[PDB]
Amino acid sequence: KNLKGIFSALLVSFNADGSINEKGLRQIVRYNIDKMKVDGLYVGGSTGENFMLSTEEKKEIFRIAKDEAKDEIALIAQVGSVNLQEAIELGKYATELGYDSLSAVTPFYYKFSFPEIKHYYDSIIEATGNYMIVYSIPFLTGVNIGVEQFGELYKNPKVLGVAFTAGDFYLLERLKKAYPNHLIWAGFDEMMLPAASLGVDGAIGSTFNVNGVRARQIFELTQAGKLKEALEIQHVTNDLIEGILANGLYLTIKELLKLDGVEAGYCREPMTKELSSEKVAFAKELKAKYLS
Amino acid sequence: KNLKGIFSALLVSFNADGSINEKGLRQIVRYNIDKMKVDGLYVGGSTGENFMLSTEEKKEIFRIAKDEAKDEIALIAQVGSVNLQEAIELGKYATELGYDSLSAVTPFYYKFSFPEIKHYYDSIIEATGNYMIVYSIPFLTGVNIGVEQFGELYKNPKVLGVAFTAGDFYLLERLKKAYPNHLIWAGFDEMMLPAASLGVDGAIGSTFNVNGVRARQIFELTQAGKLKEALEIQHVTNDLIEGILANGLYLTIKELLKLDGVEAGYCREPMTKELSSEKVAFAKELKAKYLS
Amino acid sequence: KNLKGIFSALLVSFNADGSINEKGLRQIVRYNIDKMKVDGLYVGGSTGENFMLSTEEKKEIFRIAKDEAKDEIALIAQVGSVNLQEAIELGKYATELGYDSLSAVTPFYYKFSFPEIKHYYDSIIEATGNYMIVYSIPFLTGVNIGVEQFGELYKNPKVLGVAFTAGDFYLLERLKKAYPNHLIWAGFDEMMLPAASLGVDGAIGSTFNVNGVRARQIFELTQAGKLKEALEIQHVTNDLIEGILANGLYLTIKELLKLDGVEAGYCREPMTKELSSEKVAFAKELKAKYLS
Amino acid sequence: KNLKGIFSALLVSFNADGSINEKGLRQIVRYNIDKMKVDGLYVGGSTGENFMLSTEEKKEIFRIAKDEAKDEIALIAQVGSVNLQEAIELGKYATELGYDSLSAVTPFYYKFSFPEIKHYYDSIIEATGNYMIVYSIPFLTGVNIGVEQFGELYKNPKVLGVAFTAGDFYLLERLKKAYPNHLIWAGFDEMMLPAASLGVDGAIGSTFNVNGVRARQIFELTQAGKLKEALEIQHVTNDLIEGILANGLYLTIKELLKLDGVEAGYCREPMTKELSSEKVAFAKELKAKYLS
Ligand SMILES: CC(=O)N[C@@H]([C@@H](O)[C@H](O)[C@H](O)CO)[C@@H](O)CC(=O)C(=O)O
Ligand SMILES: CC(=O)N[C@@H]([C@@H](O)[C@H](O)[C@H](O)CO)[C@@H](O)CC(=O)C(=O)O
Ligand SMILES: CC(=O)N[C@@H]([C@@H](O)[C@H](O)[C@H](O)CO)[C@@H](O)CC(=O)C(=O)O
Ligand SMILES: CC(=O)N[C@@H]([C@@H](O)[C@H](O)[C@H](O)CO)[C@@H](O)CC(=O)C(=O)O
Ligand SMILES: [Cl-]
Ligand SMILES: [Cl-]
Ligand SMILES: [Cl-]
Ligand SMILES: [Cl-]
Ligand SMILES: [Cl-]
Ligand SMILES: [Cl-]
Repeated sequence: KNLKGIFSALLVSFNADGSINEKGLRQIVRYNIDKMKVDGLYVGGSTGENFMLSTEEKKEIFRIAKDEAKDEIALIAQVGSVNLQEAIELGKYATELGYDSLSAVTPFYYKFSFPEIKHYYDSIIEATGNYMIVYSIPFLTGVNIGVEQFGELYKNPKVLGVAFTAGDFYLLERLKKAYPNHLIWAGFDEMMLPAASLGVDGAIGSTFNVNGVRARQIFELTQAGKLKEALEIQHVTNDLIEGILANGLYLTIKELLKLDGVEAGYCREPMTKELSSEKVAFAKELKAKYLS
Repeated sequence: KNLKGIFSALLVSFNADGSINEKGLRQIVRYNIDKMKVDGLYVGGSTGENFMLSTEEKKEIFRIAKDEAKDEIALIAQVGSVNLQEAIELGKYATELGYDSLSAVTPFYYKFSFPEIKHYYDSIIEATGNYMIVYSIPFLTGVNIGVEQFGELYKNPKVLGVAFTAGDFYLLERLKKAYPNHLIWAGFDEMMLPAASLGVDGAIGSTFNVNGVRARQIFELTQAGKLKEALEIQHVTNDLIEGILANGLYLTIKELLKLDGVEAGYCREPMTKELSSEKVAFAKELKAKYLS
Repeated sequence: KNLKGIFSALLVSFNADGSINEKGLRQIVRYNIDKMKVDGLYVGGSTGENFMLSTEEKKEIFRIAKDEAKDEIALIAQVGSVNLQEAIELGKYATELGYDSLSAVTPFYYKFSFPEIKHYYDSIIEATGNYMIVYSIPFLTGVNIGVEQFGELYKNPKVLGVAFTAGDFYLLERLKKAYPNHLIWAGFDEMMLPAASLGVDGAIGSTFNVNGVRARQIFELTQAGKLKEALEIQHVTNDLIEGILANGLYLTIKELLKLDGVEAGYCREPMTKELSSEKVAFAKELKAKYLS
Repeated sequence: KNLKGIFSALLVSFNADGSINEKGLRQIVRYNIDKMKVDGLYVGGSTGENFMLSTEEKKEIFRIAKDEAKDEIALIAQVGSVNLQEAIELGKYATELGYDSLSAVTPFYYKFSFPEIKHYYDSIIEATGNYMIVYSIPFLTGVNIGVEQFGELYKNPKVLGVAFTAGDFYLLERLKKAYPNHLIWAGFDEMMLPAASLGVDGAIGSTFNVNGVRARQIFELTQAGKLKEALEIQHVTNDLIEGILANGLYLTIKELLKLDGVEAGYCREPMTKELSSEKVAFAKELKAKYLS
C-alpha cells in the first residue's frame, strides 16, 4: 500500500479496571476509517497508551485493529520498547498480521549510544523482514538524532523514513534535502501547515481521530499552495488543540469521540482514568464550537 | 516608514585592535541597501557583535549606520542590555538619530521575573517615546515568553510586535492568532519558508547581508503560494547556511562580503578575530557554489 | 530488618542470547554478601538492566536473589514501571518472596502529574501491603520531585524514604530537615562522601559490586568525622569510577567481577553486550591498579 | 595575602534612582569586616548586581570597597564581562587599587568555544599582571567547563583556581584530585557543609553578608570533622536561606542588613528595586527567628 497521507495515532478504549474494551476499540477504528476518512492508522504509538501496557495487551490491540480495519486502510504497527526482545516479538506478530510497516521508538530511559540505537533498528528488521519507520519523539525520549545519523539508519534499505514528532524545522528541511526519497510524517498536529510547506509526505496525529477532516484540508490546501485558506483552517484547529491540551489530551479526545457515540472509554492508570465534571463540560464546549 | 519585509541584521567591520572600522561599516551598509536590496537594517543585534562592545562604541555604530543609510531604508535600533540605564541612554540616542523603531533583547544573565521584564520594556518606551519591538532569542537568553505574556507586553501601544529568533512554530501561530495586528519578524533564516507560511510580516537575518536576494525570493514566493519554487530556493540557501554555520558564522559572512570587495574586517574578541587559511578556502568554495 | 547502610544495586548475569544466567547471578549475589560484605541488595534497579527485561525475567531475578541470599542480608525489590499493573504484579510477587521493602521509580516517559505519581505509589502499597521506597532518578526519567511533594508521598505511612539517585544536595539537606525520620540512600557512588556528610542513612550503588570495601570505609569514616581519610578513599574510588564510566559502566563492573572468578556474563541488548578487546584490556588495568 | 576562607560576595547599596550610595556601601563593607568577621570580600560578582551596571559604576564600587577595607581583609575583584576590553580596563584598575586577585566570569551570551574562553583569561592576565580566579556559574551562563578544560586554563601560572558557583560535587572532587595545589571556593551557601567535606579552601557567598558567623562555624566545624554540629548549623542556615530565596534573594539580604542599622539601600533596575510591604514584614520574621 501507499503509506503517504493522514494517519491517526490510534487511541484505545479501556474499561474501569484498565482492561481493553474490544467493542470500544473497534468503534474507534471504524470511526477513523468511516468518518475521519484517514489513509491509515498508526497503532501502538504514545497516543495508544502503549507504554503503560503488557506485551499480551499490545498484541490484542494489534489483532483487534487489524481484524476491524482489514485492508480498507494502511496500518503501521509501533513495536518499539526499551526491551528489544519484546520489540522483536511484537514486530513478528504485527508482521504476521499483515501490518504494512513497523515503526519503533528510539530506545529510551537508558542513554543508548547511536551504534546501539542502530543495532536495535537493524535487529528488529532482520528478525521480522518488514519495513521500518523510525519513531523520533525527543520531547518524551530525550533522544535527538542528527542528519548524518538518520543517514546511517537509512543504509538499511527496509527503513522507509521517520515519524517526526519533533519541532526542529531546520532538521526537517535538511532530512528532505539529504534523503529526498525517504518519507517523513509530521507528528505535531498543531504545526502541520509549516511541516506540509517543507514537503512532508503525510502526518501521524492523535487529534486526527476527531479532527481528521480539517487535518486533511490543511495538508491538501498547503501542498496545493492555498496558504491563506490552509492557515485559516490551521488557526481553528489550533483553537481546538489548545483547548484539548489544556483540558487533558488523551481523555479529551476520548470525550469528543464519546460525544459522537464512540465508546472510547477510560484512560489507563497511571494516567488519570476519567475527566471531572467541569472538564467534561469544557470538552462539550469544544465539541459545540469546533466539531458540530 | 513600513517596517515589514527583509531586514539584515547589520554586521560591523572591526580593526585588528577591536576598534570599529568606519569605512568598512559604511561599505556593509551600502552593500545591503544597493546590492542585497533590503527593506531595512536591524542595527545593534547579536549579529552586530553588540554585546561585546562599550556604550560609546554602540553609539558610534548607530550614528555611522544612520548617516550612511539616511532614509533610503527602514532602520531598527536594538538597544537592549542587562543594564537598563544603558538601554535607556542608547534608545534616546537612536531615537534622536531618527531610527524608525527601537528593539530590546529580553534582559538576561539574571533570572528576571516577567513583571521585571515588562517594567524594562515600559521604562525604555517611557524614556524614549519611540516604538518598541521585543527581541526574543531563547537559545541565547534562556528566556521563553508565552502567548499571554506577549499580550501583557502588547498592552503598551508603542510595542509593535516581536523579532522572533525562536523556533517554536506553535507559539508563532498562536501569537498571530491572538494578536493579528501585531507584527512578527522571523529570526531563523534557515526556517524562513515555514515561518512565511504562517504569515510572518518579514524577517531579520544575518545571512541576508550576503544572501538577501534569495531571502526575498523565498519570502515572496511563499506568500504568493509558490511553495515548490520557494522550497527549492530554501534548500540551496540552507546548503549555504549549513556551510556558513560549520565554518564559523559571523567570520564567514564577513569573508563572503570581502569576496565582493566590502572591507567587512575582523570579528571582535573574545570571538575568534579571523578565519584560518583552510576556512578561508572553504568560504571561497561557498562563494563559488552559491553566490557567484 | 535494619535497612540502613551499604546496598549494592545488583547486576545480572546474561547469556549470549540475552537470557538470565542463574549460576552467574547466584555468584554475583554470593560475591556481594561474602566479599563485598554489603548490608543488602537493591534488586531490579536501573543497574540490573531491569527496564530492558520481561515481567517473567524480572520475577526470575527476584526469585534467584532471594534464594541465594536467604536472610543473610537485607533485600529491597525495585518493582516500578510505566505499567502500573506490572508494578503491582511484581510488588506482590517480591512481597510473597519476603523482600524487606519494595521500591519504585517515578513513572516516566509520559509527562505524569504529581497526583498521578502519588496515586501510583499509593496503589502499589495498597495492593502489596509492603513498605515502599521512592526511587528518584531525575537524570534518566526527567522527573524532579520537590520537598513539599515528597511530604505528600510521605503521608502514606508505608513510605520509608527515598533512593536518591540525584545530585542536588540542597534538596537532600532540605529532605533531612523536613522529614528527619524518613530514610535517604545516596545513589551516586562518586558523591558518597558529601552525601554521607549530610547524614544519609546508607547508599545504593552499582560500583559496590566490586568496590564495596572502600564504599563502606568512605561511608563509615565520614560518619565518624574522619574526613581526611574518607576523602583519600573517595579520590581513589573516583579514579576507578571515572575509568569505569569511560570504559562502559555496566560492562566494566561485570568484567571486574569476571576478573575475580564471578561469571557475571554479558549485558542485555539493546545495551552493547560485550566489551571490545581494547576495553577488556583497560578493565584489566583498572583491576591491577585499584582492585587487587 | 592568604586567599583562603570566608568571603562575602559584596552587596551594593543603591539610591532610588539606581545610583551608588557610597555611605551605604561603606557601611556594608564595615559590617562584613567588623560584624561578620569575614576573611575577605568578593567585589563585583553577580551578588553585587554588577552586570546591570556601567563601567564607571563598577570602578566606583572597586574604589569604595578598597578605600573602606584598606588591608584589614583579603579582596578579590570580579572583572569579567562579555566585553573583553571592558574586563581588561576593570582588571587594570582593580590591580592598580591593590586587589589581591582578579576573578572573571566565563564569557557568556554568545556560545564561545573553549579556545576563545582560554584566550579571554590569558588576555586579562597578560594585560594586568595579576592573579586570576576563574568564576564558574553554569546556572546563569549555561557554560560548563570540564576537568581537562580547567587543566588547560591552569597552564597559565597566574590562574589560582576557581570560584565554583556550581552544584556538581563529582566535578568538584575531580578538580581537587587533579589539581591539588589549585584553590576552590564553594559558591552555594546552602551546600557549604558537603563542599567543605570535600576539602574546598573557602567559600564565596551572598548570605555571608548577614549570616557570616554561622557560615564560618559550618566551614570550621566541617573541616574539624565535627559533622553533627556542622549539620545542625547548616539546617538552621538553610531555613534562613530558603526564606531569603522565597522572599527575593538580594532584596531580602539587604533588608536584613537594614534591620541591623546598615544603609543597604535599593536593588538596581531591572531587578525589583524594593520589597513589597508584606515581604518587608517577612524579612522581619526571618530576622527575629534566625538573626537576633
Ligand atoms: C505524544 C503524542 O501525543 N504525539 C502525537 C501528537 O499528535 C500530539 O498528540 C498533538 O500534536 C498535540 O501535542 C502524534 O505525534 C502521534 C504520536 O506520537 C503518538 O502515537 O502518540
Ligand atoms: C543570533 C543570530 O545570529 N541570529 C540571526 C540569525 O539570522 C542566524 O544568524 C541565522 O539564522 C543562522 O542561525 C538573526 O536572528 C538576527 C539576530 O538575532 C541578530 O541580530 O543577531
Ligand atoms: C543509574 C545508575 O546506574 N545508578 C547507580 C549508581 O551507582 C551509578 O551506577 C554510579 O554512581 C556511577 O555513576 C545507583 O544509583 C543505583 C541505581 O539507580 C541503579 O540500580 O541503577
Ligand atoms: C548567583 C549568586 O548570588 N551566587 C552567590 C550565592 O551565595 C547564592 O546567592 C546563594 O548560594 C543562594 O543561592 C555566590 O555564589 C557568590 C556569587 O556568585 C555572586 O556574587 O553572585
Ligand atoms: Cl522537539
Ligand atoms: Cl535517498
Ligand atoms: Cl528556540
Ligand atoms: Cl491585536
Ligand atoms: Cl520524618
Ligand atoms: Cl595543582
